[PDB]
Amino acid sequence: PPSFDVTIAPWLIARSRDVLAAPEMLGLRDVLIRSHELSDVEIPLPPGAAVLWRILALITARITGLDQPPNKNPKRKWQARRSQILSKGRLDPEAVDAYFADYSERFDLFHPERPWLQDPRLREECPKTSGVNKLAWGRTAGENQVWLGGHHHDLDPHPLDSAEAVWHLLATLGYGPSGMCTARVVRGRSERNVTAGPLRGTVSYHPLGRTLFESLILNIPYPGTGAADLAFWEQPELNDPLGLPEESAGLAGILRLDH
RNA sequence: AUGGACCGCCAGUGAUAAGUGGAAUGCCAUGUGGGCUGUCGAGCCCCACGCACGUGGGG
Repeated sequence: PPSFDVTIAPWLIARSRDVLAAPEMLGLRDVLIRSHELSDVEIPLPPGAAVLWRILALITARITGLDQPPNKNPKRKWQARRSQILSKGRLDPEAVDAYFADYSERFDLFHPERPWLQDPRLREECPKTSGVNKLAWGRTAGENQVWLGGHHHDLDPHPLDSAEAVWHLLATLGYGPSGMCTARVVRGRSERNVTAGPLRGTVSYHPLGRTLFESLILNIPYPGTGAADLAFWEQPELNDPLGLPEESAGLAGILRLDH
């Protein structure tokens, strides 16, 4: 069976502190563990990186951010723990595996159920596949002309590398076109219309440092005190199309990652 | 065979109609161009003649 894991499979290009020659691609778990070692991890698509730094800020960061500044001058104490871990200069791998451990079997995007940032049921109710060309950026869609980025005629399209596929999926989850995508029925409801992505047409500002760990630490908005939150992949069960997108005072609702 | 290769910004259009630059006005007043002065022997060749002093013909 096909399987890919963000934690173990290599997709994230990584640059080391030394030499600055031959960046190697690594998984998400490895980057997390070897963070002080690497200066940065890079994605060729700025949309892909714009959502990427958002999700990476919810993993390493969440564990370090703690999701809980109650009493004690909240802002002051989070900045105190912040100074404490910033002083350590690194994250203990055992707390990473523990986080990964909670949902270790839930990451491999190609999951039959619970695929990464995806809806698995979707396959059954949509008659026409959008196609890779409609998903991937710089790639021509059905109505798009054949002039740029290699010519894709939408007949025998060359498949995206799985690592490549991951970058695109993440971008479309951030930036995404609005109106007239392919309709899927849900108990009688068919509406090809689609609204735009949450950050669409914007510049995301991520502070950097000398090493990875620094940036990841300095990348988390301070979560105000509020309801405990979780991510789309931290959701216990699927949302369903109908109904209200519930609010989320937690930072996962402030990383625009609740839904 | 280079964020490249292939690749039109493009189809249309009066700036028009009207109009004295016009009225007046001396560049005026003065001045030698002067002295000197007669127009009176190489020249390259051919030929003819010669009293070899020199004559003439032709180019």
